[PDB]
Amino acid sequence: AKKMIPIDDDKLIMEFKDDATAFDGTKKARFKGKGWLNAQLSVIFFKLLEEHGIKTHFIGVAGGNRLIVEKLDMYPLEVVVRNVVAGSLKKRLPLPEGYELPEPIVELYYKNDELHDPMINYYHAKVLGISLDEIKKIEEIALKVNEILKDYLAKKGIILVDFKLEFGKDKNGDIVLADEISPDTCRFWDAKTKRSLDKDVFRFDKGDLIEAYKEIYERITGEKPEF
Amino acid sequence: AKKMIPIDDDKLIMEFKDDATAFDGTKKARFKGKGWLNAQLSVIFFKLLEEHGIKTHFIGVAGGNRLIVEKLDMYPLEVVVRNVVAGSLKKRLPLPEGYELPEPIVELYYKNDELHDPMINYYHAKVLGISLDEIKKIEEIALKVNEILKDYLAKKGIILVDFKLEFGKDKNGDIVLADEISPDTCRFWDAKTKRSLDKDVFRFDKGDLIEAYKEIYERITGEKP
Ligand SMILES: Nc1ncnc2c1ncn2[C@@H]1O[C@H](COP(=O)(O)OP(=O)(O)O)[C@@H](O)[C@H]1O
Ligand SMILES: Nc1ncnc2c1ncn2[C@@H]1O[C@H](COP(=O)(O)O)[C@@H](O)[C@H]1O
Ligand SMILES: Nc1ncnc2c1ncn2[C@@H]1O[C@H](COP(=O)(O)O)[C@@H](O)[C@H]1O
Ligand SMILES: Nc1ncnc2c1ncn2[C@@H]1O[C@H](COP(=O)(O)O)[C@@H](O)[C@H]1O
Repeated sequence: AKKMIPIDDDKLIMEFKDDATAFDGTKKARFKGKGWLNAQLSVIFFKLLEEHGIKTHFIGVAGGNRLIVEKLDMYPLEVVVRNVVAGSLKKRLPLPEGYELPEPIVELYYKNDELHDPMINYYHAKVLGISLDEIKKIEEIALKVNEILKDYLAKKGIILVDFKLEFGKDKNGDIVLADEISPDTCRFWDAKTKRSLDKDVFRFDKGDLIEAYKEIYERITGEKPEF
Repeated sequence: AKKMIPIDDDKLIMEFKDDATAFDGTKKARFKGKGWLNAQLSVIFFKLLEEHGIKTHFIGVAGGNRLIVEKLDMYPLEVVVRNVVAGSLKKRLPLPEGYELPEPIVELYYKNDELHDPMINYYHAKVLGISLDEIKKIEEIALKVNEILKDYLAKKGIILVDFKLEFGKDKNGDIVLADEISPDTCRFWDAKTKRSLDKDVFRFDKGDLIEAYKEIYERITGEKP
């Protein structure tokens, strides 16, 4: 759903596509305007985080669906933060869908398609060459990011249920937030109705995807989207 | 603005009054219903915090403006948490009123009327007989309390600008949140207009106090007082 176009040693173009994929590509569709929506939401979120002192890969915009981002040496991780029980957490804790967690939960996943992104702990992370000190910094940033996004969205009647982040190292060795932040990579629920406003609408045919993504955008910006 | 009526060794009654005082009692007024509103908001906040595992002195209600609280050995502190630049923080940081802080700020003040509650640090605290370990627990609780109150109020279009907390020790030596939590001890701004919905309305004659306090109550409860 993204194309990464290299510019040079320190920069690249992240291009968002209208393609939607789920269940290892066994389920596919195209949603006109999805890419535009995901790119724009990523811009909103990254700038918001930058305002709070979070270091992100975001440099600028190069078109409706194209972002310019700094090239990073990526950690082979998906860093998942969870505020409300949903998806795979139901397989892990004896709690129902929708349960509000007393504190946010951080899960680490080894980014590996062949092993289907298995969950790992700090010991596994060391074997994969990630020091405990780096892990602690990563989780700390992820939790800060969580609070900013959660609070921002909560004021707009949107529950940040959970989300995945990715991180990399820049030239100076600092840990930098990367990839995307969109309804493709977050679970967003309406505060009142608890309906999904994210990729789960596609994954489980719970409704109209472009409709859901437009809803997020309009609530955040105060404006209907024009792709 | 409160009367503390002792019951026995472990309990007391905190009575909220309609009296309002500012600038060392050089400015005084009475606001019909203020005490009731402060007592009720204190109940709402303490119960909210108790729900999240915060230990508080709140036991129960003994009338519209009377709370039953557990008696504590008080720390001689005001513990102030700040999310948004206002009041005395403007004298300390080169930042305008309304500036949103990247992270919450915790300030300690020594509770002493004659010295007009001066700001202190961890070294001064130790002299006043408060260990660094206690201080760290205090600030940790204060930051937890901040996050719950801020998030709760934000969903209701209210900015938690800053607020004062007080703490004491119970019989078992645990650190327990005490005093009150009300528009007398917090700065609350309307999210859209940024107008004060707290004691600043009285302090600086920015409007109608009872109006501002009723507004807070109605937004929280969904009911007119
Ligand atoms: N649970 C408690 N146990 C003992 N003292 C308390 C408790 N809660 C509050 N206090 C103290 O009771 C007093 C009530 O506040 P207030 O009437 O405004 O007094 P003051 O104006 O001197 O701060 C304060 O001195 C406060 O520190
Ligand atoms: N490979 C991935 N791509 C995009 N988002 C993901 C990925 N893995 C997990 N997430 C997000 O992380 C959260 C938790 O997913 P799950 O573990 O399936 O419950 C959800 O918001 C997902 O959208
Ligand atoms: N700043 C970055 N530098 C280098 N690689 C990145 C950066 N941000 C994201 N990526 C990777 O680019 C790929 C694009 O995601 P996908 O659309 O799943 O192919 C993923 O492998 C990401 O880990
Ligand atoms: N002695 C006090 N009595 C009541 N509230 C206070 C006191 N000191 C500080 N506060 C509260 O803590 C915050 C910071 O106050 P200041 O340092 O006066 O700007 C404000 O919300 C005040 O209402």
